[PDB]
Amino acid sequence: WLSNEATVARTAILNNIGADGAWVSGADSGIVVASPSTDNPDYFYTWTRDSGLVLKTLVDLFRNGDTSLLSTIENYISAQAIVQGISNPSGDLSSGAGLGEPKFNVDETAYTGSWGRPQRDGPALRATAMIGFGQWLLDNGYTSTATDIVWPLVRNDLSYVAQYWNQTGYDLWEEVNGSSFFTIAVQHRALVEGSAFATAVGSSCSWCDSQAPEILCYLQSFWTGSFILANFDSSRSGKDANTLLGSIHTFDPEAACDDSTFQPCSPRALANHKEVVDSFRSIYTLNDGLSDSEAVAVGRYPEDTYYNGNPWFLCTLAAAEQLYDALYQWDKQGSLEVTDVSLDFFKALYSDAATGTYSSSSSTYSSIVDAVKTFADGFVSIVETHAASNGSMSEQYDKSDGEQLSARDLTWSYAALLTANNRRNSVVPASWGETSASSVPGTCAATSAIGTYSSVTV
Ligand SMILES: *[C@@H]1O[C@H](CO)[C@@H](O[C@@H]2O[C@H](CO)[C@@H](O[C@@H]3O[C@H](CO[C@H]4O[C@H](CO)[C@@H](O)[C@H](O[C@H]5O[C@H](CO)[C@@H](O)[C@H](O)[C@@H]5O)[C@@H]4O)[C@@H](O)[C@H](O[C@H]4O[C@H](CO)[C@@H](O)[C@H](O)[C@@H]4O[C@H]4O[C@H](CO)[C@@H](O)[C@H](O)[C@@H]4O[C@H]4O[C@H](CO)[C@@H](O)[C@H](O)[C@@H]4O)[C@@H]3O)[C@H](O)[C@H]2NC(C)=O)[C@H](O)[C@H]1NC(C)=O
Ligand SMILES: *[C@@H]1O[C@H](CO)[C@@H](O[C@@H]2O[C@H](CO)[C@@H](O[C@@H]3O[C@H](CO)[C@@H](O)[C@H](O[C@H]4O[C@H](CO)[C@@H](O)[C@H](O)[C@@H]4O)[C@@H]3O)[C@H](O)[C@H]2NC(C)=O)[C@H](O)[C@H]1NC(C)=O
Ligand SMILES: *[C@H]1O[C@H](CO)[C@@H](O)[C@H](O)[C@@H]1O
Ligand SMILES: *[C@H]1O[C@H](CO)[C@@H](O)[C@H](O)[C@@H]1O
Ligand SMILES: *[C@H]1O[C@H](CO)[C@@H](O)[C@H](O)[C@@H]1O
Ligand SMILES: *[C@H]1O[C@H](CO)[C@@H](O)[C@H](O)[C@@H]1O
Ligand SMILES: *[C@H]1O[C@H](CO)[C@@H](O)[C@H](O)[C@@H]1O
Ligand SMILES: *[C@H]1O[C@H](CO)[C@@H](O)[C@H](O)[C@@H]1O
Ligand SMILES: *[C@H]1O[C@H](CO)[C@@H](O)[C@H](O)[C@@H]1O
Repeated sequence: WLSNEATVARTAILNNIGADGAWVSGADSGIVVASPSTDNPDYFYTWTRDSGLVLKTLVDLFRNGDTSLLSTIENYISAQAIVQGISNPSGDLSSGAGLGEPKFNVDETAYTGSWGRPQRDGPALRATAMIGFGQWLLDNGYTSTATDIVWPLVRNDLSYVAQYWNQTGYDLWEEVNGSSFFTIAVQHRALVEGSAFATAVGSSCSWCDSQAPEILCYLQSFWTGSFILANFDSSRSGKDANTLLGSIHTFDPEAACDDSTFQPCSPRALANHKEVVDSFRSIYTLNDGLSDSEAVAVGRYPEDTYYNGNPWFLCTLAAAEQLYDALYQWDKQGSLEVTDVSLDFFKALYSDAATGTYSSSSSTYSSIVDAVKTFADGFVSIVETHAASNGSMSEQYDKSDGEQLSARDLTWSYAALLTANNRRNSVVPASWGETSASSVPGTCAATSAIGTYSSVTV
């Protein structure tokens, strides 16, 4: 099913991208629409986050050999030159504040209604998407495109992150004003790979270099001692697919099981995995009768009331993806570790789990990775059960009966499927430099640095 579903996923995404995507007539060239739904709910807009996550996926597929995605990527780049310059209710380009705008109309005009703005993850995610393509351009002799177009676009977004990271905004769910794990994690990543891109184009990013370790320093605060807190400050539990998404979208296939960057196989992210997934076990009738060793439908956070509070396709896929990422890392390392922090995670899947280090050649490793693989597959199977017979995936599936609800054909659901399927196949993205960006400063500073903002014309 995964193979055929991935086929539908690629084409479905393109159907949601302007100008010629079949489901989104009216959308400009290179504009990713979140869903073709214009009513109940109205998702016929372009979000900087959704577009950036979708484009990262496309760039990764393109770089792995899917070369026909070229014009789609190029079109996105062109669109973003325009989008960055749209004065909007978050602000303008000159001050940088405009880059924090969550969403835009599909014809590249400001969305003027009230909204949970700014959302500071956007510029980080766009930079991350663009950098990947900048890397490819350099590798294939397109130096002028990488240096004159991609870099200046990236430079605006890196400047935004360095200047504004230490300010409150809304989370990825657009609901909680504060400071959010997912946002901080992806911002840290963006500054690190952004600095390396700057060097590669014969430039520099001094604001990237000074701010990255401070963002990482702050990121440590999200560890509660048993899971990763989603937001400061909230009276929710803080258990949130937010933190699964933070881990998988900052996964570096070169990384060890680093707690400081909450890598998928780190004891912190594994402990968090169990806490987040477990929060959905009792609250959905869809999960009735399943035991703690079995996968379940996963929503956003247990307190969610959006459409009554339901499982989400992308959140269930994130639970699978972190595990596939852990499997890849454990295999690359040639070992797996059970710690006091991660013991409960392991014990639920393998009853005889005990603290220690088990070699890939070893017997214990085999039993654990087998259980982990089956568990991860369990999440994908639930997704497969609730996708339409033609492969369509909405935003949500029903907490009681698994019927699809909210926005139909959610682009981000398709991207999540493609990434989850890839990691299951041991297909991993380019490294982002985590191996020399996991050192936490002794003392954290509430600070910023100033870059440069300049309008790009393509
Ligand atoms: C697998 O099979 C699936 C089943 O067939 C299939 O899903 C279907 O896909 C088609 C598209 O080919 C959808 O058709 C659209 O239906 C719109 C109205 O849908 C409502 O009513 C339906 C009938 O009762 C319901 O089924 C439907 O429920 C679904 O959606 C809910 C909300 O998201 C969701 O909660 C449900 O679970 C369920 O999924 C829903 O309630 C209809 O409005 C729309 O017409 C537009 O688009 C046509 C072309 O796509 C144009 O011909 C037409 O003129 C309309 O165009 C306007 O809107 C477009 C964007 O959507 C723009 O591009 C156009 O330019 C134009 O925009 C103007 O107008 C806008 C306001 O109207 C305005 O905002 C703009 O500014 C501009 O002025 C279309 O016919 C169908 O709904 C899907 N059915 C289901 C069950 O989901 C799926 O695609 C298949 N999957 C694969 C992988 O192949
Ligand atoms: C801008 O950057 C600064 C510097 O990084 C950053 O300051 C830090 O904020 C965090 C989060 O508020 C602080 O950590 C807190 O410390 C207080 C006081 O001791 C604790 O009560 C808090 O406990 C909560 O979180 C714990 C997990 O860390 C949970 O276990 C617990 O139950 C509570 O939920 C919390 O640890 C940190 O001390 C400061 N550091 C400094 C140097 O001030 C600031 O938040 C950033 N602001 C924005 C908007 O980005
Ligand atoms: C993460 O990165 C730091 C340096 O920033 C290393 O010292 C650490 O071992 C890990 O690779
Ligand atoms: C690892 O590196 C960071 C800076 O990247 C330092 O703050 C830390 O003290 C250690 O040298
Ligand atoms: C925040 O604080 C740091 C010092 O830790 C400065 O480098 C920066 O300019 C800002 O004032
Ligand atoms: C970000 O904020 C710091 C204060 O910590 C300033 O020094 C800096 O100029 C930038 O505005
Ligand atoms: C800042 O940089 C941009 C992108 O290169 C230019 O278009 C602008 O004129 C300014 O120099
Ligand atoms: C940079 O910003 C300017 C001013 O909004 C635009 O004219 C340009 O197209 C780019 O977006
Ligand atoms: C790119 O260059 C054009 C000039 O053609 C400017 O108008 C725009 O603001 C952007 O800097």
